[PDB]
Amino acid sequence: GKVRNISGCVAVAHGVRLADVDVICSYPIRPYTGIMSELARMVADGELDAEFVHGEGEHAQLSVVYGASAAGARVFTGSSGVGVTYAMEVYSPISGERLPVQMAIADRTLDPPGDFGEEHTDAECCRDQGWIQGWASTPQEALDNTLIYYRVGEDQRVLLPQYACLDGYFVSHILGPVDIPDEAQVKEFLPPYKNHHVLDPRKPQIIGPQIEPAMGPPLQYQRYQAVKGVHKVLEEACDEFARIFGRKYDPYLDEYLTDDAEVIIFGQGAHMETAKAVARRLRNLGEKVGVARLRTFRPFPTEQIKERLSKFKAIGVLDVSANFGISCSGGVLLSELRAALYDYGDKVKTVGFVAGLGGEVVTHDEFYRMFQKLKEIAKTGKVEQTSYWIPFEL
Amino acid sequence: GKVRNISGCVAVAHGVRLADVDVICSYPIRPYTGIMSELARMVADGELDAEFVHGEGEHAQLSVVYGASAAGARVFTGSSGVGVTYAMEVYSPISGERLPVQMAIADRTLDPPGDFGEEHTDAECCRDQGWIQGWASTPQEALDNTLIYYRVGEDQRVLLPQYACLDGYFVSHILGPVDIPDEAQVKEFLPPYKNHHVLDPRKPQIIGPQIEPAMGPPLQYQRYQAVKGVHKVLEEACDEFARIFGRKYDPYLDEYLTDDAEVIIFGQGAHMETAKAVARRLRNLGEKVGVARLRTFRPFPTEQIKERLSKFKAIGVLDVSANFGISCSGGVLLSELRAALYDYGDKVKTVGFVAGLGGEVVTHDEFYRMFQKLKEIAKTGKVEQTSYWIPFEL
Amino acid sequence: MLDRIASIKKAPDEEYYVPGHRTCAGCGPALTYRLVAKAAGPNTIFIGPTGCMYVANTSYGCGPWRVPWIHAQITNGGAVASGIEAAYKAMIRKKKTDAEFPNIIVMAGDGGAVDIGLQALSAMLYRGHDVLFICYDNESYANTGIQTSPTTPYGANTTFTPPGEVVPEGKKLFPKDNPKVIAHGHPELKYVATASIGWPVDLMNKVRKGLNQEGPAYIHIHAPCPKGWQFPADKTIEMAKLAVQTGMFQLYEYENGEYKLSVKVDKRKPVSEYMKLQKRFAHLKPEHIAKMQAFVDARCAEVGITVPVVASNA
Amino acid sequence: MLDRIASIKKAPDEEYYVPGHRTCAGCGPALTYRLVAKAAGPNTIFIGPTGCMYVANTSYGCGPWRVPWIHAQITNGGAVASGIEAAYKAMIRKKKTDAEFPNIIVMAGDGGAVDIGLQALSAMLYRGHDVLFICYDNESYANTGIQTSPTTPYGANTTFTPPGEVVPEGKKLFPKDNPKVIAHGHPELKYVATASIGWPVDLMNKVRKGLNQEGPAYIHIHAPCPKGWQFPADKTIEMAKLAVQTGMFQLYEYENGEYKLSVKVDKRKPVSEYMKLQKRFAHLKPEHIAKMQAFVDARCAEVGITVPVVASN
Amino acid sequence: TKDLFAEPNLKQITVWARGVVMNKDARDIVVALTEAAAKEGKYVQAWENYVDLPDRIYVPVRAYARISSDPIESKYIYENETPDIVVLVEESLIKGVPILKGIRPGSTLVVNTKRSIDTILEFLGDTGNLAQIVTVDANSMAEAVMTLSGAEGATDATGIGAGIAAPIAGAVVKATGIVDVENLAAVVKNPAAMRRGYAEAQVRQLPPHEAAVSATELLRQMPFAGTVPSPVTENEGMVTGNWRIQRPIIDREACTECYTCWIYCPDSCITRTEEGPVFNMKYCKGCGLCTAVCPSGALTNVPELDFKD
Amino acid sequence: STKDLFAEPNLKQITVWARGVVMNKDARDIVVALTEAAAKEGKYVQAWENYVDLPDRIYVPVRAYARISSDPIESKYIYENETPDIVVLVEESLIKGVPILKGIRPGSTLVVNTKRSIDTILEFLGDTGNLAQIVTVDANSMAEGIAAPIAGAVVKATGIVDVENLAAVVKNPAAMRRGYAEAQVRQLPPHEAVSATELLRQMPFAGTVPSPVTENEGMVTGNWRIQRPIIDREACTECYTCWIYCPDSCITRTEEGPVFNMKYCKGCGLCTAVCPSGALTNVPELDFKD
Ligand SMILES: Cc1ncc(C[n+]2c(C(=O)O)sc(CCOP(=O)(O)OP(=O)([O-])O)c2C)c(N)n1
Ligand SMILES: [Mg+2]
Ligand SMILES: [Mg+2]
Ligand SMILES: [Mg+2]
Ligand code: NA
Repeated sequence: GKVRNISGCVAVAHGVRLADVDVICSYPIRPYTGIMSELARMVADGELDAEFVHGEGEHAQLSVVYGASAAGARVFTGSSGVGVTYAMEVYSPISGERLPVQMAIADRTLDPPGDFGEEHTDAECCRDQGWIQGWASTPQEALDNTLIYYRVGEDQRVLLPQYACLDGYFVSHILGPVDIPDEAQVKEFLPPYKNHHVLDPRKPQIIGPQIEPAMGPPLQYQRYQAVKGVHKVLEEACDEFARIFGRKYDPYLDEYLTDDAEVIIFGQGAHMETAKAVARRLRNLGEKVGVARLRTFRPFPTEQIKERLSKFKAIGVLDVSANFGISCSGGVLLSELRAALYDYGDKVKTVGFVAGLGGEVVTHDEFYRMFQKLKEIAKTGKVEQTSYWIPFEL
Repeated sequence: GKVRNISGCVAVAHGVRLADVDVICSYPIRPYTGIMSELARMVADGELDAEFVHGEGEHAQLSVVYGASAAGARVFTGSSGVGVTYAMEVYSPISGERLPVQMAIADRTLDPPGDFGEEHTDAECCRDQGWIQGWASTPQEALDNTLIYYRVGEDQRVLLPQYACLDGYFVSHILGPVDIPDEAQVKEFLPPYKNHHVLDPRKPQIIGPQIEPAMGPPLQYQRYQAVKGVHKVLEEACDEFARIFGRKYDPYLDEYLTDDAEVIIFGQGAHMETAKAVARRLRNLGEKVGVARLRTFRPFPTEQIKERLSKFKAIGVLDVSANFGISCSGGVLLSELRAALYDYGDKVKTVGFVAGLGGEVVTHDEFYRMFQKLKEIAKTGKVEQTSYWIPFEL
Repeated sequence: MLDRIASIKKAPDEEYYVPGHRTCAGCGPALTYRLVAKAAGPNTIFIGPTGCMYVANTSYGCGPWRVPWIHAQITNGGAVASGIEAAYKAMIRKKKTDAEFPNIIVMAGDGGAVDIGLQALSAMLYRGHDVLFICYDNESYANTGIQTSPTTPYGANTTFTPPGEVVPEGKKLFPKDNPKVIAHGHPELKYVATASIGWPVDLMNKVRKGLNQEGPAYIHIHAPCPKGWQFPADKTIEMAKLAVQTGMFQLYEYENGEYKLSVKVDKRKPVSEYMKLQKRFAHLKPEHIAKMQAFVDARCAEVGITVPVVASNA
Repeated sequence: MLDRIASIKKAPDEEYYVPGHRTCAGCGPALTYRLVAKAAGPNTIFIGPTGCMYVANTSYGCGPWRVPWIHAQITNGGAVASGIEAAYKAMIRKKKTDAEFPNIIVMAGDGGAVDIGLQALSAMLYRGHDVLFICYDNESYANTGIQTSPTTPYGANTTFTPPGEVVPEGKKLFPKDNPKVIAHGHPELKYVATASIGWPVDLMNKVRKGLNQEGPAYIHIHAPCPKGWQFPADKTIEMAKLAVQTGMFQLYEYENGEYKLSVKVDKRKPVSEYMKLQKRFAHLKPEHIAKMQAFVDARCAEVGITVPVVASN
Repeated sequence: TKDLFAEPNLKQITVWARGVVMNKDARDIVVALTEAAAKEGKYVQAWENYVDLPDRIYVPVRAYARISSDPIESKYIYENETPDIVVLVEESLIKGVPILKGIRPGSTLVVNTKRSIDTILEFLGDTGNLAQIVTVDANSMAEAVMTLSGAEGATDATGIGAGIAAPIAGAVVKATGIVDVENLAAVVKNPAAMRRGYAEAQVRQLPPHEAAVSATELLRQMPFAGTVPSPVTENEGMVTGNWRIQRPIIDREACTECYTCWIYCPDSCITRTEEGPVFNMKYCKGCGLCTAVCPSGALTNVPELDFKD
Repeated sequence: STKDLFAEPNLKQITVWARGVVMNKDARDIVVALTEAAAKEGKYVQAWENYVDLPDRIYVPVRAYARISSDPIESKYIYENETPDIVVLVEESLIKGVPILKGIRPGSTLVVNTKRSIDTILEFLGDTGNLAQIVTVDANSMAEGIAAPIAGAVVKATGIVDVENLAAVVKNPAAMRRGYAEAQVRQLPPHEAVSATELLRQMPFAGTVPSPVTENEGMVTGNWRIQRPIIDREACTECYTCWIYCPDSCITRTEEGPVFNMKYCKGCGLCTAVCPSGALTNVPELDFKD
């Protein structure tokens, strides 16, 4: 398709346009706002026919698309930062009612530190809600994930909402080359939304009746089984996306120079691209370093990680977040990667790096200091403290 | 002092009464409501002098006590279930402004659909917010944690809010024996609340300005340091609480028959007391089984767990929750325990048991089946799947 | 176009709210649901924000509505309804459904309409969605065990406002009057009315008139709660009627800046004749009652009820 | 008690909102804050729900208030102030502070007052806290880059309501009138008024009248935004005056069910004399302007402005 | 594994009552005898059936007792599965309610009633392992107390045992001797009423008698997302005919067919027919609203146990 | 450390300073013109607006940036150009009170849109440090937008791209070439010119700060001025209309009439616009030394 140099915001909007979304609900918060601004223009200029609902806030945004998804509309909304936490109540009702709502999150820190830049903290607060979730690291991937998450989420085997996440500023604003698909491609990839229940007076259903505790375990387990089936469907979607669009995504891990790497940095989102640039430079110096970027955060690829990343001497885990009080005092990725690789805990050394707090750039130098810590850990086979908060501690 | 057969709800209210709280903000949701009904009676009958503010909802409750704490009042509020998630936006402002708000959480399964039965899922959604957090397993401990958490949280080295959690119905409603402290004991234990900032026209301060980009990482790290300082203060508080009230709590782990145990079950809250009874009966059969009840969830006792729980052949982790999509497909406790014990992963077998879904009882028979599974794991040295969802899978 | 109902005789026989629900014997909100469902007919979608008319009606894993129904959070009834309306408009316009545009009705309790649901209500009216928003008002957070809400009358005993020597009246605060709150400042709002199960035909006619508007409507329905207000299960209708006869609740339509009173009364009974029949007021002293009377007098004058207050022989 | 101000020359000299803040040149809300602070005096606590008057004023790690101030979420301005008031009430009663009871003032933007902050405002009025809640209305979510709010006039161009062939007027919805929404049904409400920076002594007097009441007050203040409305930085006061002179904004006090009009003249200017000076209305056709006129006429009739509409020239 | 976790010295009391109108007294009986037993060093637990909450007017609700010499190991449960003492605060509960499910040999059934022991037995049918039936006219001795206090685990401002809970519990002690009558007297607000219950209570020994769903099926029964089809004529998920302490009886010779009754029934239990109003006894809760609004006297309320059917 | 390890030798940094809201397109159109002309020569380029300066405010000094390299750019994420080779000012007053020469690398070129002599400009600048050239262009007359003439002056002095390549991308080539030949270029004698631990110690408890007493030194706004208010006290009646309408509290009442605080005044011109007596006049800021 047409190749354009565009922001992640505008890339997401084209994905939403191509998916022919039926109901959108807007509200402003930096840095995701531009997504809705572009969609508002697209509706005003007739490039997309959708009901464009001015939500009174983020809680309402999610509530509006809850209602619309139950009435059979394909729906889109999004937010950032404290907007993500303000809408928290509604995430579980959406998932538990099996409504494949898509919500874009362009990351913004919570309050405090406030309105400047990104942390993954906001979206990671949602990691229990029963949603598909992953981070785009480029504007192109931002568009592609929009389409892929609609296809996987709305598949009648799944019927689960999705968080299509992208780094604030670093993906949402920074321009990048994006191959925009054409309508014929998307129509072959993305069938129209069809749920197993819908609000329709011709076929009346009662959606969400109160249950007693004894009904709790069956229904929770039912959703669990839906969650556990996502990976298979996502593999199929990634195969079809490669076939139809010509871009081949790994469903779980974007690996770079891991073939004979002895240490890698593991993490997600845009800062991993910076990690790759550092890795290549260190490789030219003869360092056997590599990078594994997590493409799919929920459901977590426990077994795929166990299988594909247990061959390294040391893994440094980047958490661009402030997950306070968590086991091992890094962030969430460190705890979940260790849980995944637990059987290899004696051989595969792991350590967490917390950096990019408050939207700071994770710089080439900081990554250098990360790879150099891993090099040391690999040689001695010992980890001194389970986390380093950069740049205060490393 | 006086011993009464009271619910966890009334126990908490006595703790609040004894703490001479200045501002209380109320709102109803089963099963925590009884806490606010008793406090309301206490206020109307003159047993406690406090502003009793009728919140319009849980977001408001947390916001009212945020404001009251910044004005120098000791504050109290609480909720359950979707009330906890509706107030999500406010937790980070409270922590980040170092206001030692105490929130009581009587757990309840999140929507959908409506279900009054408990899961720890609701409070676990808050695990990143930068709060002190732990589960009481009896009404006595519910009262006692109320006092301890004010002590620790209001300490000028800490100044962090606290989630005083207790199992819904099982602790909140079911009557149990409680030794109610008298005013002299509390006055010796709990100093008046004094923060480093306060809204006062005589000494004007600007609380929460927009900080410059470069100051994000130091503000986050500053709070990280405060979080990392909690344990030492909690250890001191438990020591003083033993001396003053005559009840000695472990700051981290409530252990039962672990000295010679080959396998243990690790978890938190009321259901762990059931686990103890099952362990005692199995001991009569010759089984060397034990129980470790986690008293402090945040900040997580990583190194304390690594040190004290690494001597077992197998640990079964009970998660009374639905943390969907999490690494290893158990719940949050399995992921964080494995992260803490990572170094011993080749030797210390771990597996997750998810039960008590939707408020269902975790039965003696279900604990029987968990212990039987751990015995097999200890014998074989094999974990075949990392989690079992009871009663569907085990 | 839903037609005027002339009388009980000419009321629709059809029930769209059927037998079988775990509502109290004598439940006023249940009767409200029955009458609203009867007036609305089959081309209707209900939205149920958490409260008695959600929990009590669907306990457990079932429900009494013949038409589609969906659960809403107590925080967001108005927003869920906005989405369903928007979805139907878009789906019909984009030709992805052959369904006709339905009646869309929120059934919110007083908490979910005046307190925690107010913001979402106001926004729905602002956006002008073709939705009827009903408040069924039982004057407490009832399903949670009877706690004070903004519509709970001055002086009422609830578990959050127990009478005591520090607070003799139990509840010190006078109630918010939500129908007047939302009646102003929302240009799209087509129709506002108050109703009562005591006058069922009046109620059903207001529901239909509200539905006939092309745009948002708000109806606030008085629904006595024998459990919460503590009166016998067979006194619910008498309580409803006495509420209006004492002016504790006013029945009207508010259109184009004017109040049109729905029920003619020549005399207004003193409020004590109403309050004495409910234990939620049993603790109150004569001076407290006099304060209630003054409040009600002002409330009545506000809507043009100018008749004298006259003690009954009964 | 805070005394009535008779004139500009007899207005207070003291500033409690001082030079130094990252607000636009000609910023209407900045002037609003200055006058409110001047009127309120030193025994005052400010609550700032997220928006320009928070972000622009505290950039970075500082502030222009001589009195104490605290950040609130845009969602909870009313609730945060409720808690400050409850605290002072309790602390004073329980003899744990010797501080005097302060002026407690919320400075919410229109987003934080009429849209996402409304529920918390209404609840604060219901509970009857002794708090002055102010909305400074710049008729958009401004700090986020100018997006439609419910006070955004019909036909206004914002990044969420751009004009286009499918939606020629840009914004099709007419605004919510928040001072009338909260003026009814809240028994504890002591005082409601609308103000404008065009009439700065009137503004400060209304603030003082609000503060003097023992209980809740709401003041809705028109504060033109040259960035968001797109007019020159030195026309902010002219814009404010024209808003009132055309009836696009009504100035009054509302008490005992009656409207006391603050500015009473023998004529009203056509809305076009106001709109044509702002590029946020540049896209509108005569049929759109006529819709605005009919709306404004209805709004003026509502508060009893019955003078004829007369072109200036 | 039921035997491994057996508590041989544990007795289970299940108290049935009518929601809202008798829930407080059921709780008080439950609170009374545990407060009494605890004065004798026994281990005790009092709770209300949480699943029955919130209580609704006339729905059958439950309160439970567990008193023990050995520490109670079955605390964190919702209900007594195998009762040794079943108490009925209201008499009509012997119709349409599983009040004898799981009772253990040598059990006692105490009934708040003014009717004969024979009559109650006429309704019960097979009493299984029940060994004692006891009747006590509690309504002659005290009132059924209603309060907004004491709900959801909160303390009861009216205290314990001022109403019919006192004489009922007195009859329990006469039945089982589970605690000393003096210790019960010490923990109730109305020892007099209790003492009359204890004194005036008829006991009869019954004639000699001789004596679950899997996890897979549970999940199999749960529909997609818990969503269900709208009912067509009735909601069989909640059949409410067994709420009745009374029913509406019509004299059709007096009926005007004004159908005032019909328009006010909250439970849609009246249908207009050419025979006149027809009352749906599958669901009717006996609220009496129809009887209260009838202008002709065609309708009257009659006690449910005046009927065999 | 890793200076040379991740160094980008072939990369040129361009910083364009403007007045917020009113000229934030002049700034952007300049960085777009130069980069579209460089991407024509086969260079790797990036052009963006300073996220740090958002949301922009009327007359606040804001920045647009350009990166031009013959190698792929690996510093894409970096918010700001820290070491600019070319500093470009859209409005002349920006030569006063603004750190436009911070981080400048040797061989750098300062371009200014102005009619004033280079000598006058240098008086305002003072120590230009590593600055090699100082360039003046009267783009305002050439736009009579100004992006093209200013872009022309940039090329003429630096030769970072070709004239015709810029001509193919500018919206007005005529005004571009005019000023490419009229830009007065002048070479200078180009002489030479905070730990995380320190950052941490600087951050107060919870970020809370004391209230100011007379002024907020955290945000000094005098350098926003394009113009300042000048009073004629022979016309002034001391009515203090100006005083009560200043949104920045920059006017004080005295015995001699209103006094204007130039440390903070933003030159919004409201005081001038509200004066009943016409005693105030807006006057260009560079007409004054202080
Ligand atoms: C729950 C929530 N949602 C969005 C925002 C973002 N946000 C801002 C931010 O993050 O700094 S500033 C703003 C604008 C609010 O508009 P209004 O209340 O009208 O004030 P003003 O900016 O003065 O127009 C918004 C909307 C937020 N902070 N919290
Ligand atoms: Mg209610
Ligand atoms: Mg309609
Ligand atoms: Mg605004
Ligand atoms: Na006041």
